[PDB]
Amino acid sequence: NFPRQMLPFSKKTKQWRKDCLLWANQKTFFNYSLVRKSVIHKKINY
Amino acid sequence: AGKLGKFQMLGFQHWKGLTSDNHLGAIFQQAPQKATNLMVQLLAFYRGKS
Amino acid sequence: AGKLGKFQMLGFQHWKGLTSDNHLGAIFQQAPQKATNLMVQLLAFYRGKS
Amino acid sequence: TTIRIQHKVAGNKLNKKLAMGIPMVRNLESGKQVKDTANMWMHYVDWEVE
Amino acid sequence: TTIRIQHKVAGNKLNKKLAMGIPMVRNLESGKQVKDTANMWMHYVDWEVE
Amino acid sequence: GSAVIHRMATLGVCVLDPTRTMSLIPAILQG
Amino acid sequence: LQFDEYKNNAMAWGTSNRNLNGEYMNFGKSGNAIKTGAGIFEQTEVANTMYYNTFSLKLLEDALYELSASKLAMDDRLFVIKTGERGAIQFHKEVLKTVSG
Amino acid sequence: LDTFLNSFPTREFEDDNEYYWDVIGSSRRNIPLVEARDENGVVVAANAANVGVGTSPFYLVFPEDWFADGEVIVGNLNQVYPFRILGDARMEGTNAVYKVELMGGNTQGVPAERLQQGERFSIEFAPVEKELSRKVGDVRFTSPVSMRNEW
Amino acid sequence: VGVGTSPFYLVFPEDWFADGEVIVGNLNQVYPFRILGDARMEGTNAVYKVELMGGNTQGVPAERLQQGERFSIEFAPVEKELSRKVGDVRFTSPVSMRNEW
Amino acid sequence: LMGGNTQGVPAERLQQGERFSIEFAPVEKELSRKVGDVRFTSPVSMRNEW
Amino acid sequence: MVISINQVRQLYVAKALKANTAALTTAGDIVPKADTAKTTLYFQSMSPAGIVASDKINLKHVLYAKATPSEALAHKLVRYSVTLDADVSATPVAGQNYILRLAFRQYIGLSEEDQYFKYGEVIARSGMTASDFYKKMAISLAKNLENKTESTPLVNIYLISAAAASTDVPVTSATKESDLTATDYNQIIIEETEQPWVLGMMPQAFIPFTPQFLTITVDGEDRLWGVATVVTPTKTVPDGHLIADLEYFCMGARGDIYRGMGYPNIIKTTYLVDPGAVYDVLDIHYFYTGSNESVQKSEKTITLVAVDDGSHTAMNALIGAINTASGLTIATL
Amino acid sequence: MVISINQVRQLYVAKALKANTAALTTAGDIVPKADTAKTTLYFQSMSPAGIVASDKINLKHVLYAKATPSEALAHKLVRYSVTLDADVSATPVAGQNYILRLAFRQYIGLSEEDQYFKYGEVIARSGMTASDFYKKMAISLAKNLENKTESTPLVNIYLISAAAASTDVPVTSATKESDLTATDYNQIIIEETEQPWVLGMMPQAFIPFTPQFLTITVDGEDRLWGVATVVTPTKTVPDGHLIADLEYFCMGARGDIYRGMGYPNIIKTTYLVDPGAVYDVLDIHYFYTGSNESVQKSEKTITLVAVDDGSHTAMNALIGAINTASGLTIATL
Amino acid sequence: VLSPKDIKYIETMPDYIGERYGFVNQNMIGDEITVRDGTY
Repeated sequence: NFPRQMLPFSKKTKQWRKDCLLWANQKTFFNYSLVRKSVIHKKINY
Repeated sequence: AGKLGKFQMLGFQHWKGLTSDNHLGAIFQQAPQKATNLMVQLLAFYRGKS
Repeated sequence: AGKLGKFQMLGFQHWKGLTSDNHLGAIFQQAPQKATNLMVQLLAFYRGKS
Repeated sequence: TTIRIQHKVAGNKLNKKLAMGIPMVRNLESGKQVKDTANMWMHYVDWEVE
Repeated sequence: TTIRIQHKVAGNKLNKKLAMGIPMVRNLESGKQVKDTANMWMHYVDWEVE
Repeated sequence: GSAVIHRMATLGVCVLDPTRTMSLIPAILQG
Repeated sequence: LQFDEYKNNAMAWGTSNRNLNGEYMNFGKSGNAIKTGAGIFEQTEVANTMYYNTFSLKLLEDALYELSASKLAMDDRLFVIKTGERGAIQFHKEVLKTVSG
Repeated sequence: LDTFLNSFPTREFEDDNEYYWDVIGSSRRNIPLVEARDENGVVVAANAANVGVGTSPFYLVFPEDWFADGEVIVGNLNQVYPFRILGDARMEGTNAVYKVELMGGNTQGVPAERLQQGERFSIEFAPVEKELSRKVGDVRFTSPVSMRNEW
Repeated sequence: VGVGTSPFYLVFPEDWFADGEVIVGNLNQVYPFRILGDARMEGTNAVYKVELMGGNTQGVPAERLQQGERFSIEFAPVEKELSRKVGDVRFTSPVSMRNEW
Repeated sequence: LMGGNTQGVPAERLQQGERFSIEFAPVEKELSRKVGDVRFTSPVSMRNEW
Repeated sequence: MVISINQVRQLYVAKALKANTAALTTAGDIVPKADTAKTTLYFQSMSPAGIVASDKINLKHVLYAKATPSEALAHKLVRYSVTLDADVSATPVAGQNYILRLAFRQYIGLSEEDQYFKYGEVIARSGMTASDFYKKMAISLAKNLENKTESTPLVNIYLISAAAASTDVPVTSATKESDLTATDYNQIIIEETEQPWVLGMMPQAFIPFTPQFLTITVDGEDRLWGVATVVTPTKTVPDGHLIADLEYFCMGARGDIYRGMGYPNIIKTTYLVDPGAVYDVLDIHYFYTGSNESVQKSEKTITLVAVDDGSHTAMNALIGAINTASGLTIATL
Repeated sequence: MVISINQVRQLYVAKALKANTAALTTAGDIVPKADTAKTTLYFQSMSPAGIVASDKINLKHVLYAKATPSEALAHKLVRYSVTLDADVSATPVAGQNYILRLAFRQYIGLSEEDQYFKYGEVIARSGMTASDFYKKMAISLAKNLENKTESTPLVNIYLISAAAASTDVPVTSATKESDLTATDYNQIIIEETEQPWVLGMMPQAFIPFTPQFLTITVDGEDRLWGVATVVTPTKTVPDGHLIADLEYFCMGARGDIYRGMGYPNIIKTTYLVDPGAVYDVLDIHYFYTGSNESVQKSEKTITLVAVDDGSHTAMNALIGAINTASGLTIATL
Repeated sequence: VLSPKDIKYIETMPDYIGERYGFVNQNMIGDEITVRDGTY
């Protein structure tokens, strides 16, 4: 769950900015992009 | 008297005259106040992470 | 594993592995939501001011 | 012809707050309960004796 | 030495908010339990898998 | 695999006061 | 389309399978109970539902008045009957029976 | 069923928990009678004689404590047979037994058919004498309910 | 037959119903039949293991399970947790007409 | 019994009250299957009056 | 079930009567203790968490003391017998529509301005008799009323065979006229039901009714076709849902006024009244008068319940133990 | 309490056996139903609000079905024999402080780091024998570990006379020195005790302990004083509370996941097991696999609890109702 | 922007080691993984 970005700037606090980074570390390594290939496919070509 | 659906919890209740604290507690208008800043952490010397 | 005060009715609880909704209700973390905009008046033609 | 009324309340009901598990109603003159957001208990005793 | 771990959860726990009757805690690595204020359930699972 | 398309959805319809809905159903559609 | 018809029959023509003790009666493939709620036509049929064998304006008028004598003001007594196609010709030939008398 | 289903609006919820709301009813009550007794405790039958003749006191057993001291209550026939309640409710388990007497100048009393099980009783007022009187009457409160639904 | 939300069987001459669909008889919505498992094909017929859904603790009458009663698909419910695949999708085919010069 | 132990565990170390803790979950190198699970907790509360 | 009080009211369940303070061991025990001078009465009871005492009744300051049996608290379910009117026609006239309107008075609320109506309709045939009319009327009534998708059971319908004249033949929505095979029916009994109940949240209340009729044209004249009189009640509502409601209120004068409200963070009161048993209730009422200037009385009461099986064996022993200790003259039920 | 499941668990209380779907009349009965073709097994149980069936077990997909007695679900309360090490000193020495430390290891938490340390101490004097020591130490521990001020019951301590050698004379904080009148005391037994239990909020748990001794100077070298051997248990906590906390959990699979959260608005699910009775438990653990390429199995299990009267009468009659109907060999216990 | 506490995170690092960072697989059909040299 990505935190809500539809907030006033006073509710974009120290923990809200930290919660956006703990999401990118933890969840996303997804590599689901429509126009670009997968990381094991490019690495073979390298 | 009766129910609006299969799942209706409460019935209409009534009383007369002198209202006491159980008269106000049994109609669900009396609740304990959560002490928010009061918090007990259990005292121990923690030897995890060592 | 016992009581620290007299009114420690709660005990420390624990489980392993797959957690259902039922494990989330036995630890008192699931409650029915209240649809606050939903409010009904039971339909009648009141004649108390008549 | 002459009439009379009386109603006795306890002592601690001076600033007795209602915690509103179910929303506190106030019986109107027309015979219809209305939702009231007033938190004190004496707001509902002073209406009913009127 | 080769090690391995695994947790299985139900599919409905994707956005499962916790109506915290008791406060939901995370086990620290030190052995302590720390009170948390987050309300989604998979924030607490993914703490304990690591 | 087999090529199966799965789809799933949740729903629900709330009737608040069913005293405000009246129905006359023919007797051959009951019991 | 035929999953749209699943959500159109579950919203409207669905039923509930719970007890008065809160227990469910049917269990799925994985042991858990198949939870269902009542649709439109099983929630609106808990009140004001009458089962007739022959339609008559002696029955509909005296059931719509007593619903409106205790619950509705005199200006606000408009009832829009929703029916099928042949239920319109059963309402046509029955008012015509009432009018011809 | 899209023309039928979309004729109704929609509503958005936060999650797949079962949801409840407030249900508000009404207030104006009248208490049904359970039985009526003469002054010696014998219950009045349906074929009994007139009860409370010559403004003699008799009892009036209700399933709740609703009416108070010195209040005038009326049967199914309001204002024709008014009963004046002579004291507080004496509890009989959960029942409430008021020793009542008539308040209309009625010399022949109330018939036995107007004192049976299932007769509605409302409150009228609480009159006193113009000098040296003491307190009569009381006040009453009510409460609402709630209803749930599922997914 | 469905006296305690007990299984029974319904034999149809075509394989038209699915793994977990709730079907209804000539009386819709009063007797909901949840199919348990796929159909065992007895030649050209197909038998569906079937239990009752909508809270039936009395079971259907035997008059409502005779030959000739048409059945219709409603929907396919599951539970909230650990559910598996149910339901299917049906199709149709066109026939041709002809003329000459 | 891991560790290459061949002669077995003494029977006086398998008695009632012997405490067992979680070390780790070793798996084979080729074609391993899933092991291990994940363990949770929940706290308590206390009370006072006047 | 919230009740009204003069002032405070305390209830003690009497599950077993002992004779000594040291014998109070089982939860539900009670010993009525007093002096030898008979100036103070109190009730030592065994709670599920130890032995408790009652309030100390001064035996000069007692007002009344009466014990109510179990059959006095049984709600008699009212019945209505619907017959054809003899002055209109004893035989149903052909072609006329016989519509009955059941008029309920307290549908979901606490008041009569919340009403509800359920109908039943029969057109008669040329060879329809009186007994065949009540067969098709009560099937048409039970098809509307007692469906399985309804919210609450409102009324029960029963026919009466004229030869038996004492046995109710019940009709449900599943009942067919093939099963109703008697040829002599004379009345249709409509009888109200027992509404649902959970302790403390839903009281034991009832929805009364009256069967009303519409008009038919028998000889060109608009007459209502039947008469509906109220016969004597035949069934009783047992006492258990009222006393388990009554203990739930008077376990808040002793213990917690907050029942369940902040749900994991509560004191849970354990009740010793089973709702599946009828009870004999004794309410001893008394007061306190102060020393010099506090002559205003504090009118309180103590309630005692005791289960009977048939003859009242447990409460008449409890009245006998209160009498032989305190010295009152409470009447034995 | 909260338990772990192999992807579901559902419990059915077997209070009575009826063997047919028409005799299910009162609450809590069971009927194990199966057809003549041994392929489908299900349990029709009469709930407090209607007949409810079970998940249809496919008998070619069962895994294990073993039934457990109630003597295997009783946590035995361990004992510790505190004595003087006779190699150190046969009689107590007249100068040293004889202090015994009890090391509790799970006092209010679950972890071994939430500890508690309680003590008892005797100053031994001239001519004080061992039996006058054990009389003077069991009071010095009962003032500490069995006092009326303590939050929880920690241990139950006892004394044993050498002439009796099997029965215990229990010592409490109120026990005086003249109550323990024996010149032949030889040990002090410290036993675990039953902690409190609340249905669903506080599970059944136990606080373990180890008696550890403090050093005294004998000759000129500081030696240990005592020895503590684990005596075999004699008192066992029954099966009433582990099954009530198991039913309260497993009713939420077939029912409401919340139990009382939000208290104007709860669904009172009535619980059938008695916490004052001992229960036998039978688990039928099975799965589901479809006739397709989805060959992964979905494990399920069904727990049947029934009352034990000492000879396992209700469970062995329940097993015989399952074995003849379904054709599995559940072993009679 | 790095607190003195955050410098002590850099300054308390064990030593050195030195394209196998670490592998994720989403949409795994199966549990059977084979590795002892370092690739799965």
